[PDB]
Amino acid sequence: MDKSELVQKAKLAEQAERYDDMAAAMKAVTEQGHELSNEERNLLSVAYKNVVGARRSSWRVISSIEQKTERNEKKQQMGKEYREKIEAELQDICNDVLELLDKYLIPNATQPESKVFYLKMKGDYFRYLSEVASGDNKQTTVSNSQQAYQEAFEISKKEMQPTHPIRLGLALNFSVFYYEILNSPEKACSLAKTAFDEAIAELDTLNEESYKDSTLIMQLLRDNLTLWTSE
Amino acid sequence: MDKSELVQKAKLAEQAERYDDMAAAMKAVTEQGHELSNEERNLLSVAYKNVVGARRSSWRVISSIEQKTERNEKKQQMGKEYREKIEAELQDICNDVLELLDKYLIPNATQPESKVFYLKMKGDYFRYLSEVASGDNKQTTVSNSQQAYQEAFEISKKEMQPTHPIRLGLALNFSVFYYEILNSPEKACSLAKTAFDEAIAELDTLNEESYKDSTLIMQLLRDNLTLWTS
Repeated sequence: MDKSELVQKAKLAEQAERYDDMAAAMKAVTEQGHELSNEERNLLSVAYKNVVGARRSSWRVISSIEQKTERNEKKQQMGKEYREKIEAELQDICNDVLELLDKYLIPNATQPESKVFYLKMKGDYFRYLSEVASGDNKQTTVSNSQQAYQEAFEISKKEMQPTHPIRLGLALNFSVFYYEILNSPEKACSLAKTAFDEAIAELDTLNEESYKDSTLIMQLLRDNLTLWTSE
Repeated sequence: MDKSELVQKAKLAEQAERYDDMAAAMKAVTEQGHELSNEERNLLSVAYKNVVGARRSSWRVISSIEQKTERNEKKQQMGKEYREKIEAELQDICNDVLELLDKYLIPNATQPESKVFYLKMKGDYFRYLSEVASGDNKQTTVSNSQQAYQEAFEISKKEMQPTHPIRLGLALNFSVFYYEILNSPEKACSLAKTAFDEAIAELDTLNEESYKDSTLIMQLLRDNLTLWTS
């Protein structure tokens, strides 16, 4: 199948709620090595979000059952083996996405908006790995999330205006990552305050017909600053 | 493995909404060659109904998309090929179930309630097959569906109470088969009305354990009779 056929197959698969098929089609599109259109990039992202989310949901269900069962019944052992099967599937999905990002999408992106999108995607899929990782692997996946988000962050600061919704959204998510995952509330507040203040300083340049694209997110930054400051 | 372990896996899979896994576990249970408990029989039925139902839904969606006017020859060919992909999956699933029924479940059944349950399943999965068939295979799967439903129906009238949920569910599925697959409103209405009337003539045969299931199916039979007579 050529790219036109694969994209149509992905759209059909989406309509039919066959997201493994959708992901396979968009994986093949990506592997042709060209920058993705906005439509193609959205199909890829939606496909893998659904595939990984189904496995994450199953994993959470089995883990909850495991925690509730009596610790010497075979139901504890069956849950363990089944949870491990789901974990390996989740890891394989994440590794496929991470390989697409590292081999094709990130290096070939020629616009900063695309590059930020793909680096945030990389951070997200390392976070999915973190949720099922154990031992020293876990700290590693966390660090890899941090690094990818940090890279997206730096690009957004250098190539986008402070009121750009993409830059604001990244500052929101990254400061939250510092607060919740790295347990670093001082730095989280510093990041959010910096992004909020920098956009405040440029409010007078926005158009009256579209300023809410920015101020909505600015409000969330300030909201978090308030919450975290009270603790 | 142990049956208990495979059933535990099937219940975990069901909770996780992983119905391909659930069906595989219950297929393995069935292939041990022993009569299933009511619990195992219901897990098998639920698993494969979920598995086949997902593909039937997808097939309907793609057939609907295909119905639309499409000027691009390549898109139209992709819709046709994707529908055919789903149809081949459906056929594989139905053939697996029909093989389990023919090789294990129907011949080893020692009580009429199970015999009826499995003959009803055989009717259902030949009906599913018929929906994606063509040519003479179409006629053959439709005839096999009808024959299995009819065998089930004769046994159920002899051996089960008219409010038993399996006898009522058989009447529901068989009458809907007449209406939707055979295109015979007369036969569909006759069957559904007989089953509904026979149930309400014997309310003393209801019981606490199955009351809700019985009355739910009686209401579906009633709804269909009202629609088909309109």
